[PDB]
Amino acid sequence: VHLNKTIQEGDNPDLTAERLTATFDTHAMAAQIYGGEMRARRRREITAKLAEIPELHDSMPLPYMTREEKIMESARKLTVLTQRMSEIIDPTDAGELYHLNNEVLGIEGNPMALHGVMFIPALNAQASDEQQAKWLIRALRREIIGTYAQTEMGHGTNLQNLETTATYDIGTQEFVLHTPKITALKWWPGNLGKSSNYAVVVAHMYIKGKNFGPHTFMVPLRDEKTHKPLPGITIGDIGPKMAYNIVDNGFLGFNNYRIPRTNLLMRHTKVEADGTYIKPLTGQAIMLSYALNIATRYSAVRRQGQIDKNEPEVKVLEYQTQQHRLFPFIARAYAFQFAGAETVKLYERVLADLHALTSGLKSVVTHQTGEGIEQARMACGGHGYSMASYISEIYGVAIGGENMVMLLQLARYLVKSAALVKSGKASQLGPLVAYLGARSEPTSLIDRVPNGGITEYIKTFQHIAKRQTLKAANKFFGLMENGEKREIAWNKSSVELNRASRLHTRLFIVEAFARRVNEIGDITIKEALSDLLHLHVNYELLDVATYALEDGFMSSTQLDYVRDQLYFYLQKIRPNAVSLLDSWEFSDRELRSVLGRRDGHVYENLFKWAKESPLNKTDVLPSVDTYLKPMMEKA
Amino acid sequence: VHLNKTIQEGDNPDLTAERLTATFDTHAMAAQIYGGEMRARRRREITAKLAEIPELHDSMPLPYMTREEKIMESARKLTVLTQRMSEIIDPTDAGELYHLNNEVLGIEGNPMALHGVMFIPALNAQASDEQQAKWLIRALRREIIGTYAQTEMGHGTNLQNLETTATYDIGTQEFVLHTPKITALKWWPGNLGKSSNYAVVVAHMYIKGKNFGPHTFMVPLRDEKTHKPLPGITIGDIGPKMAYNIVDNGFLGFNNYRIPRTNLLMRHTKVEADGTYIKPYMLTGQAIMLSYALNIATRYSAVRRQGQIDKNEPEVKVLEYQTQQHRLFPFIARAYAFQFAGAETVKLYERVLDLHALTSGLKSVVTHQTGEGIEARMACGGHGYSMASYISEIYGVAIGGNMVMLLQLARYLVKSAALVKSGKASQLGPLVAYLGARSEPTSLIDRVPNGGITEYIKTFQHIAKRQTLKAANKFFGLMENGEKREIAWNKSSVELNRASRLHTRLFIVEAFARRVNEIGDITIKEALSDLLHLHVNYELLDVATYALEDGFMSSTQLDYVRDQLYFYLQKIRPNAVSLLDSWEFSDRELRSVLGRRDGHVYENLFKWAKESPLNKTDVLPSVDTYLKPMMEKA
Repeated sequence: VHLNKTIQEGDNPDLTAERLTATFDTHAMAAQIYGGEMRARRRREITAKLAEIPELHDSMPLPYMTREEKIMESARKLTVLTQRMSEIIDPTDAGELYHLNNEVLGIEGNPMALHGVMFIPALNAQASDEQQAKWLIRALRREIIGTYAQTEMGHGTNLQNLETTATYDIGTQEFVLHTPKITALKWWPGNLGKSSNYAVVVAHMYIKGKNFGPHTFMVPLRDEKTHKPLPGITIGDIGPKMAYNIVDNGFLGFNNYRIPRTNLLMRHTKVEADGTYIKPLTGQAIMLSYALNIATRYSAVRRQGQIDKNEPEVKVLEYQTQQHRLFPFIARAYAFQFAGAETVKLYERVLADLHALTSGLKSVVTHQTGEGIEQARMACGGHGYSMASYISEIYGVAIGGENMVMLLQLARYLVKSAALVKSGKASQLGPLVAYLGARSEPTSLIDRVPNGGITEYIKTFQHIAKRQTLKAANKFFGLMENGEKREIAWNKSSVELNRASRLHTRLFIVEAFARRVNEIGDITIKEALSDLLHLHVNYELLDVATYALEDGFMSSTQLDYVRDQLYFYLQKIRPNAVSLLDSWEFSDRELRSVLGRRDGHVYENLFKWAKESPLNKTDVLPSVDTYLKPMMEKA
Repeated sequence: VHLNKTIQEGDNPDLTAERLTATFDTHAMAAQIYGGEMRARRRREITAKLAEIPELHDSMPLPYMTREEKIMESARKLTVLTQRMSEIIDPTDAGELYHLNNEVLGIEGNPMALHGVMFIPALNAQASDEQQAKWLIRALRREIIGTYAQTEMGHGTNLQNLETTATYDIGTQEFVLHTPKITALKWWPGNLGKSSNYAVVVAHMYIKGKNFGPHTFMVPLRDEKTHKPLPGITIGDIGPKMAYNIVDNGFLGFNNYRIPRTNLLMRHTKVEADGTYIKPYMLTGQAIMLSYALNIATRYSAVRRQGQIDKNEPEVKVLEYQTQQHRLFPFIARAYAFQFAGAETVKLYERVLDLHALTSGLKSVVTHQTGEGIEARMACGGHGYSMASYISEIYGVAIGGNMVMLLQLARYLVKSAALVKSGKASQLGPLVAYLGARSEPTSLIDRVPNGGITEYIKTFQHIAKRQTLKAANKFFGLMENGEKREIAWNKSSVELNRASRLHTRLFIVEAFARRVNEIGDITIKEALSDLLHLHVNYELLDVATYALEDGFMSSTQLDYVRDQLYFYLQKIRPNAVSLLDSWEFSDRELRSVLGRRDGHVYENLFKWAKESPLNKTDVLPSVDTYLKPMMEKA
């Protein structure tokens, strides 16, 4: 074999040529990406097993199908999965199931997408043991289909402004659920419109006329035998969407709908019969990597334009302009995967610092993932506009809460941390925010000090994130000191405050990437990721250059160094670029892209894909027989 | 009644309140946008007339329809259009037909989209008068449906690398068209797959074994009676796309397909029976898509209330948030700037009778900034992801309209930088003359009493010049150290593109300032002057790195610019809804539930959902056939 384990005899020699330059073993890089040699190998075994089970394959290319056909197909495969699941995976292993669903069900949704993501997690977290024995077991056995119903037509963000009520009826020991207005409809819960017969529903709890705030309730929605809506239930699909259309997102209204007292999920809150109240990230990286596999493979097989005018047309991968719009996002995909690994690691270490950072992570990773997937679509040229590239759907699913409240939630925490610093309490800062109390050197030491690592870049990101954090907080503080109301001072500062939250979040991502590289023992893997890391810190630093230049922390000369390093590591990454994406080991059945075919035979299969698409069932479209040709004949 | 002419009784009072603060007349602003009182009024008259002709309305919401249903519906409206067109518009007026097509056919395409855009102009440019009498009249009368087929599966840009051949058979006085390999297939011409029966085809012409380069041919594709592909023609649809799916983009291959000698379009080149060879806008379109999306998002922000600022007051319109204004109002400014930039380009178009390089940069820059601005979708929150916003379709269509255009400007700017370095600065064309000027030591923004927008222009000129000369000197320096020319260029190409983008953005700023200086109507001039001030501060902050790098701008001056940006956001707010209303898009054109003119979003979003196709029955076939059985069995 070769270091690149994806090469096969007969592949497109232009794509194979890009694979032969690998300096590392892609099986070993796969183990790095997925957290161990066994986790990576199990993916390959699962994929190989599915190749023997054609009943689990797409019956035709998904872009050919109407929405109605996609949902039927998704339900078809889902029932086969529940039946054969054990022959392929350990069904207790999240990760094996995540991979299995990606191969079989894809990214556009399925009727039980929310059942596992939110319904069962809510039952674990909020239902009592006695309640779990009754509902969680049925959910795990797939006897019922559930979702989580929180957001409302008129309110997405703040649980405190929801309108759905659950009023405790002491006489009958029941909760009466009610949707008082149109804007109070539950609206957007996935798989709520048509598929689910149960939901965990969030509603404001009233007892004796006092509002106890949002609580969660197990709610039957449809009859278990006929699947029709139960009396007092208004339920349905909210209509087609920009992507993710196999999920039947729904609306839900209650007309004084009664459920037992014990349908209140009571692990942590109790309401007695008398009414007494007692209160004692990886997905984004995979999507980005889907898109970059497609665009970078296609860039290896697509020849267009000349560099040297006496030499043949070059692969578009040859152009600095193409490398610049692809390779920095390969870096981000690895960077996101490694940051996700650390947040899980940090969450375990917990027995606020982390709920704040996570809010920023979701916002920044989703935005930066969307930016990169779009660059990948554009890197594909005219062909990228086809559903044969599949990137437009990859983009739409990846981009689909609201990001401004996630960033301003981190902003509140950074402002509280800036207040500690100003008042002499820097020693009280948490570890993820301690850099806010540290002292800066006069300038950045990039290209001024021998290092051979990254720490001068990390210290430079720490400086600009601290500077923007303190500047924005002092803007907020200053306006209040001049008499502005608190909340207006916050609003008048909010754009500057979000900039700080993003720089802090980006700083974390760089540090987790650097941390991972240092821990790696395999020298060929560590050098490959170190090249990626050096591209990342130079691209990201050039991206936020204004903050570095504003106070003279960086000079024009140092910024010119950063640009030269950027262009240098583009060239350094190139021989490894296809192999870095092959290491994620996505089969064609998972990737679902003609342009990103594993073997690089794009044109021949693009022609088949076109010839077999629905408008070519007949040579004369009905639009031509009914209209158009009558129109021409008449003239 | 009111300065804002879009207000009607019964509208959502939350939206009406935003229109009542208008400081200018939206009809007069409309005239500014579309180039005159008559042109704007005709738009409204065409709209009112179309309101009385239901045969020209969408039979149901377009997002409800499968692809096949969209094409049928568009074909229906198309036949009705050919009949009644003259009672609505002047068919000779490009503008009136453009507005008419947007109202009736929309943005997702139609079966004859390229018939007028490419087919007829190609005949105008290339077919002889004898040929025009036989083909151009038939096309104008719509007896045939045509397109223009140039790009190939393996080649989009360079005409010189096409593979399709047209071989002159002297014995038969015929050209033989041939597609030698899969990559030579014509691929992407709109309406080529199913609708057209003719196309003007680009091919390399071979006579007695010499290649004379690319030429154009009239080519029958389908029998005019049966419509079936003629012998030797492989033709069909290339498949579904991310958007624009009413257009049937096609592939086309030739298997030794013979066409007469006189099917070669011979206005300027002739090939005799002997074989003897005898040799001699989209900017407005992007601004409209950008305005579509901004109309929807800013309307939605006036009716969407969410969260509190002052905690003793009700939930505020999200339009209240600095964050929401910041992601909307700079893109209102860009839409006007793009429209004024297009208007100037045509003025320069019609002044030669330079330009071709600048146009290449504009197409690239405007298209990218428009996609950025449309992705308005995020400002709509969760609801913006539904097709009831319609913004995802506005995005996908706009974005299908870049590196090859920018490097074409790059070549022009490096050539201009070479003039500066070699002592020929006085020979620079006027659009590039600033490259040979001298800079003041620093920016004079906030440093001169008044000064105003010209101090911003002088700053944009400095950063565009600095980056142009720097990127050219990187290119020149690499050659002076021995690099081959084409490798030195590639190693410089990202820096060169940065230069082309700054130059193009400088042009847009200047055409905007030009328009504002020219306006006499004081309320219209002051409104657009506020937008222009928003524009230049937002755009300057966006490229601040270049301004700070040589110390041309100071940190203190950059804090001045930030204060101006936040000041003009708040200053623009009372006019924001009216500035977008001034584009005067009807609901029938706009096609957005969230951006309804009346602002009654929630009631109409609920109806829109309840009437969508998955709600025809309470229990989906996926639940009867599968879902149920799987659950019962468990």
